[PDB]
Amino acid sequence: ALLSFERKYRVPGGTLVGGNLFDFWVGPFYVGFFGVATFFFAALGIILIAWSAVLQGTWNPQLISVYPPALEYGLGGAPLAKGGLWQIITICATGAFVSWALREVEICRKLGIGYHIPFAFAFAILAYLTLVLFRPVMMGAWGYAFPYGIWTHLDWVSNTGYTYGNFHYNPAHMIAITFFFTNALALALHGALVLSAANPEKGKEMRTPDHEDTFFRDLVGYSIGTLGIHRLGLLLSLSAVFFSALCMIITGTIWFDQWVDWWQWWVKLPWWANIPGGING
Amino acid sequence: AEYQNIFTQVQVRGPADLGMTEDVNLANRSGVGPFSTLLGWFGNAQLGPIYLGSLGVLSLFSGLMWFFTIGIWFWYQAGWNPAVFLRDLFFFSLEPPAPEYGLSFAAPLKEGGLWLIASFFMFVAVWSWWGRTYLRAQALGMGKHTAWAFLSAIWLWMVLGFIRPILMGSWSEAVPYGIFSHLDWTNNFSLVHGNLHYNPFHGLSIAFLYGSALLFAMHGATILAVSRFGGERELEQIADRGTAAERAALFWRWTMGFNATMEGIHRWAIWMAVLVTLTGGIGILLSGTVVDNWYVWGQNHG
Amino acid sequence: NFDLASLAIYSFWIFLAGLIYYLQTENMREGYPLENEDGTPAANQGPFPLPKPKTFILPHGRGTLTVPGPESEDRPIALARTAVSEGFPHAPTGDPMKDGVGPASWVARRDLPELDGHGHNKIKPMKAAAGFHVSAGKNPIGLPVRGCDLEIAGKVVDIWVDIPEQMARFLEVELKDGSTRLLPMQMVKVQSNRVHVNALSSDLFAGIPTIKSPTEVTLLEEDKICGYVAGGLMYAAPKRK
Ligand code: BCL
Ligand code: BCL
Ligand code: BCL
Ligand code: BCL
Ligand SMILES: CC[C@H]1c2cc3[nH]c4c(c3C)C(=O)[C@H](C(=O)OC)c4c3nc(cc4[nH]c(cc(n2)[C@@H]1C)c(C(C)=O)c4C)[C@@H](C)[C@@H]3CCC(=O)OC/C=C(\C)CCC[C@H](C)CCC[C@H](C)CCCC(C)C
Ligand SMILES: CC[C@H]1c2cc3[nH]c4c(c3C)C(=O)[C@H](C(=O)OC)c4c3nc(cc4[nH]c(cc(n2)[C@@H]1C)c(C(C)=O)c4C)[C@@H](C)[C@@H]3CCC(=O)OC/C=C(\C)CCC[C@H](C)CCC[C@H](C)CCCC(C)C
Ligand SMILES: COC1=C(OC)C(=O)C(C/C=C(\C)CC/C=C(\C)CC/C=C(\C)CC/C=C(\C)CC/C=C(\C)CC/C=C(\C)CC/C=C(/C)CC/C=C(\C)CC/C=C(/C)CCC=C(C)C)=C(C)C1=O
Ligand SMILES: COC(C)(C)C(=O)C/C=C(\C)CC/C=C(\C)CC/C=C(\C)CCCC/C(C)=C/CC[C@H](C)CC/C=C(\C)CCC=C(C)C
Ligand SMILES: CCCCCCCC/C=C/CCCCCCCC(=O)OC[C@@H](O)COP(=O)(O)O
Ligand SMILES: CCCCCCCC/C=C/CCCCCCCC(=O)OC[C@@H](O)COP(=O)(O)O
Ligand SMILES: CCCCCCCC/C=C\CCCCCCCC(=O)OC[C@H](O)CO
Ligand SMILES: CCCCCCCCCCCC[N+](C)(C)[O-]
Ligand SMILES: CCCCCCCCCCCC[N+](C)(C)[O-]
Ligand SMILES: CCCCCCCCCCCC[N+](C)(C)[O-]
Ligand SMILES: [Fe+3]
Repeated sequence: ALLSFERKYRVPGGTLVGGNLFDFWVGPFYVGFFGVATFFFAALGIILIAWSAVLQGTWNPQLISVYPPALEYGLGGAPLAKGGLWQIITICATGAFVSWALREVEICRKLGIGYHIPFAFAFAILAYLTLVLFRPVMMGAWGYAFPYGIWTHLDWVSNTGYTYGNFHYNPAHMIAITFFFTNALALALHGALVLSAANPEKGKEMRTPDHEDTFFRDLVGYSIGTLGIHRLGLLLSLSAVFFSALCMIITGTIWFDQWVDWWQWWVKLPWWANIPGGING
Repeated sequence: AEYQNIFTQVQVRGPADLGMTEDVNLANRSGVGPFSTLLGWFGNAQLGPIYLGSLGVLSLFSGLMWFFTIGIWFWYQAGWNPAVFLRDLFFFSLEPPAPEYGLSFAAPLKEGGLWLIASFFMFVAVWSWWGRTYLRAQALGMGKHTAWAFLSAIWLWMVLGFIRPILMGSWSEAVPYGIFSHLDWTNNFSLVHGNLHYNPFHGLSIAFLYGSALLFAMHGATILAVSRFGGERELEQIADRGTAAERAALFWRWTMGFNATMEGIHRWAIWMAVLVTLTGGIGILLSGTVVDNWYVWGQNHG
Repeated sequence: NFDLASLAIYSFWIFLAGLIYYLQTENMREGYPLENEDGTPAANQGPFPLPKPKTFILPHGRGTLTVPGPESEDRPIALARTAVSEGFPHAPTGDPMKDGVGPASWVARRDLPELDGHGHNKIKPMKAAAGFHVSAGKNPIGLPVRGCDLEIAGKVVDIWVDIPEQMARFLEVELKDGSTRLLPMQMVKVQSNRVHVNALSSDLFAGIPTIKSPTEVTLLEEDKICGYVAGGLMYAAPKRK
């Protein structure tokens, strides 16, 4: 079944691999070579998680946890029950995620649109790879990666953070958080603004984009404009994820101490470190 | 390299846009400001005009008084030494009254009284700004979505500084005014309440915060991807669906099996973001009033 | 072992389910009900019902939009099914660029210009927009325009500007026969000595759909122009070297 306007877009072409061999849809879903690849990677990964659950002895999705190898395995392979399943599942996840991005690219090409969406998605993939690949490799062990379980991966976040004291003091983490908060602020404002113009007050014609500009100028003295706000949402969200990756790739690789110490610099500058009074005196 | 419409290639400039009048009291609207070529590489170059008005002036005044009450406290914590002031700027903290003072307003000025005074000014500044977000929409005949979404943020701030301290019986429970101190407050809060990772409203709040970055990356990239068909002119695309809106929908229908409309994606957007602080405020309000230890509570409820 | 926090979290999840239901139905105000590939109504519409109609009163005397409402493409669609079963591509029966199908598609939008909040045309050639000028970056006016075949299709003679957003939206390009066409700004690369257009080879510029008035462009025309140019990425790819 199709949307009423969809048939005219369902033309052959745009594939990157395989010609017309996979150039078709299953219901709404486009397939393509990378749809087949996604299916293979995801199905195998899910099968292996099921295997791990069987080994673990539970069907409870709140208890299933696939752990990486013990640190002592370093960067080597580990037996299936002792981290090897985690290793193969991580390969399948990476393959599924990259195949998803390349399937989006084929979809972009069939539709004649820009490639911004799979490019943006690649930032999420890179943040994932920072935590399961780049950082564990630099640190010398797969066992520094997070486990695949609904609650155990949160415990990994907590244990990793508190290895460095209050992780709030990581300055790249601070920047990342500021982008996440600002992004959610901008998303709320953007959604509200468009809706407040399309759904004006009762008894009123639909507003125009000039009303949106005027509203934001009246309110704060500046309107970034309709093109600008979509650029800005993309920038804020991607920057949040970039600084997330940054704040972890440096932790345990070039920073080993309590993150609060990083700030001890500005305090202990020689021309004011010894001045009595204040907090640090 | 194919052009990507992240930065403008050719800026153009014309007469300042004075805006819509509708029912705006033009007596309270400033003149136009200068144009910024720097800003024009990424968005609009025009600065101003801005609306003043009684609520805005009240909000600005109370907001500066809040900022200055903290600032004078910092100058006193620094012994009025400008170098100690810059050095420890992030370490100073205007703290609420100690627990012995309860909800009393008789805490000495240096032992919590100044915190109450600052909070009074902050309370007046935020709520008059809220009235401003409502009245600026009303004066232009627009819906009230911005005011309603802002109330969600206000809700978390009210819970943290006002509602939860009252229910817990002391101002000592509130957040201090300092850069590092309010981070320490946040870490301590989770430790005291048995790990906020196990507060299901905190887990929801994170899902919506991550989901807000997910959705704005999706939506911002989608609109840029269809800006070659005029896609960012969303209101006229709602009024009169064009190939931009059709291609944007079909990208997502072909990718994940369902899709939005030009109007409806902004309902997804506003709810994704608003739910961050709606769930977050519920989760904080329950902490210590109802649930002392989220991890233990969670073990007995699942 | 069922306190206020328990009641609250179960209540929130019920609320969230109702919210997702509401949001999904709101996002069915265009394109639904679903169709079979022959255009008749599909038997399977899924578990979410069609939203009940809402109305927008459009400004400037432009009328009233009711959605959902009876949908029609309002244009002939030169494609043919390639398979009896569902799910396969539909192949262009003619020239997909000229016929506006595939990534060359356009929608039958209103054949009137978009207007600003004051009821004036939103987009205007700079030569008719008092005081508008290039304020930063390379001014493209006078530059040759090159296609993906590395050959010159014309020269830029004006910039069409979105007045309220102060934004360049189209380049007006004069062709060898002295007529002009509009090129979307998002589909050109302004360089120091040329404007380059990846999407079209030089021989496809005259096929860009023309505008009926020299100082305004209708929403219908913009859709035809922008669809045609983007369609070149697929359909002029034999000439991209
Ligand atoms: C949510 C749980 C915690 C909390 C946890 C964190 C954590 C964890 C982090 C922050 C971070 C920040 N928080 Mg905090 N924060 C809380 C509540 C608040 C409140 C409030 C009214 O309740 C305020 C004003 C702030 C303010 C701030 C900023 C200092 C900073 C970036 C915020 C941001 O992105 O805003 C989005 C908004 C905008 C972009 C609009 C502009 C906002 C302006 C700039 C805020 C100014 C605040 C204050 C007046 C600044 C004084 C600076 C100089 C000392 C003069 N927090 C609660 C108590 N907050 C990050 C940081 O960098 O900390 C150092 C960080 O890592
Ligand atoms: C006690 C714990 C510590 C702490 C320790 C850590 C640690 C440790 C880390 C963070 C990281 C983060 N922290 Mg911190 N953090 C603390 C307190 C906070 C506070 C706060 C208000 O106090 C905030 C707001 C944050 C904020 C953040 C972000 C900046 C960042 C997480 C987002 C991210 O990386 O996305 C990146 C996004 C992803 C990884 C998602 C990738 C998704 C993939 C590509 C696709 C999945 C598809 C899926 C399988 C499909 C399923 C099926 C379909 C749905 C049908 N922290 C405290 C002090 N924080 C993390 C970080 O930066 O990681 C890079 C991190 O590792
Ligand atoms: C990003 C930095 C940290 C991290 C820190 C945290 C913290 C802290 C919290 C979560 C929370 C969650 N995280 Mg985590 N998490 C990380 C990495 C991941 C990855 C990944 C492959 O990289 C995935 C799939 C998840 C998935 C999840 C969900 C179980 C939950 C809600 C996320 C959400 O809505 O996001 C936004 C995305 C969407 C709204 C889209 C839909 C996403 C759905 C919900 C994904 C389902 C995943 C599925 C259950 C497991 C695999 C799929 C099957 C095997 C096919 N996290 C890393 C290690 N995550 C929260 C929670 O409640 O945990 C119990 C929480 O409090
Ligand atoms: C060690 C720290 C603890 C912890 C302690 C807390 C505490 C405590 C809280 C949070 C809260 C939050 N945490 Mg936690 N958190 C931890 C781990 C995490 C991790 C992680 C990767 O592990 C993540 C991603 C998060 C993420 C989050 C967010 C989802 C949520 C805050 C939402 C928001 O927008 O607030 C920011 C938005 C606001 C504060 C609203 C501000 C509105 C006001 C009106 C603004 C006034 C501006 C003022 C006048 C200045 C104006 C300046 C002008 C610009 C000029 N936390 C660990 C386990 N977290 C909050 C929450 O909701 O919890 C349920 C909270 O209170
Ligand atoms: C970079 C900015 C943000 C971003 C952007 C973004 N994400 C995206 C996109 C974009 C632009 C997409 O196009 C794509 C999409 O299609 O969205 C609908 C996607 C997407 N982001 C998703 C999730 C997601 N994004 C996240 C975050 C972010 N996405 C960033 C904040 C998060 C978190 C935790 O914050 C999550 C959970 C999906 C909905 C989707 C990608 C779907 C996909 O890859 O599908 C193919 C794979 C499968 C169907 C299943 C694979 C199964 C594996 C083989 C096994 C499981 C392995 C896994 C590691 C276990 C994890 C256990 C957890 C308990 C930890
Ligand atoms: C839905 C949840 C998200 C959200 C939404 C949201 N916030 C909002 C809104 C919405 C919908 C608004 O409508 C409102 C707004 O107007 O945004 C533009 C607001 C807003 N959210 C703000 C901040 C904010 N929101 C945050 C969070 C979030 N907001 C969530 C993530 C955060 C954090 C901690 O993450 C912050 C800090 C403001 C930008 C604005 C509310 C404005 C307000 O209440 O102002 C009162 C104060 C003043 C008018 C003046 C204060 C003075 C300053 C402290 C500075 C002094 C300046 C100078 C250095 C001079 C000193 C000398 C002088 C004499 C010159
Ligand atoms: C203006 O414009 C805009 C629009 O429009 C006008 C829009 O819309 C949108 C889009 C945004 C929305 C519609 C808003 C809502 C979006 C969110 C809240 C973001 C979060 C979204 C989700 C959580 C949905 C995620 C859904 C996914 C990833 C789809 C895949 C899920 C399934 C198929 C079912 C569950 C999956 C299971 C059980 C495990 C996975 C199974 C596999 C083995 C792999 C599946 C592989 C595929 C689907 C790809 C291949 C396809 C097929 C069929 C392969 C089979 C082929 C063979 C022959 C082998 C935006 C941004 C926009 O700005
Ligand atoms: C050059 O120096 C001068 C003097 C000029 C300065 O001005 C320097 C200024 C500074 C150095 C400013 C420094 C300021 C900060 C560091 C501020 C940082 C603030 C935060 C991090 C805020 C964290 C969260 C605060 C919260 C949650 C506040 C909640 C407020 C309450 C909801 C309000 C409750 C109201 C009360 C208790 C009063 C009761 C009154 C009624 C009317 C009911
Ligand atoms: C006890 C715990 C419950 C929470 C306590 C109160 C918290 C305050 C939060 C308010 C609700 C969150 C914002 C609502 C969603 C965003 C707005 C929206 O989409 O609806 C508004 C819409 O109609 C338009 O308004 P009108 O123009 O007036 O019709
Ligand atoms: C599968 C179904 C499960 C149902 C479970 C029971 C229902 C629980 C309740 C949850 C539903 C909450 C939905 C909130 C929608 C609020 C919409 C709104 O605010 O008004 C309607 C809106 O357009 C008008 O806003 P505008 O047009 O933007 O002015
Ligand atoms: C007197 C001059 C003082 C100038 C001080 C400027 C203060 C910062 C304001 C805006 C930043 C960007 C706001 C981003 C949120 C925008 C919400 C939105 O959708 O805007 C769309 C666009 O503006 C129309 O359609
Ligand atoms: C403009 C001031 C607003 C007053 C509201 C806040 C009251 C706090 C009073 C502080 C207590 C001081 N004193 C003298 C009782 O010790
Ligand atoms: C549109 C106007 C306001 C919308 C209502 C948003 C509040 C709904 C909150 C759900 C309540 C769940 N809980 C935990 C409080 O029980
Ligand atoms: C958890 C957030 C994601 C919400 C998922 C909403 C799913 C709606 C799927 C609608 C199906 C549309 N269809 C194919 C019937 O046309
Ligand atoms: Fe938008």
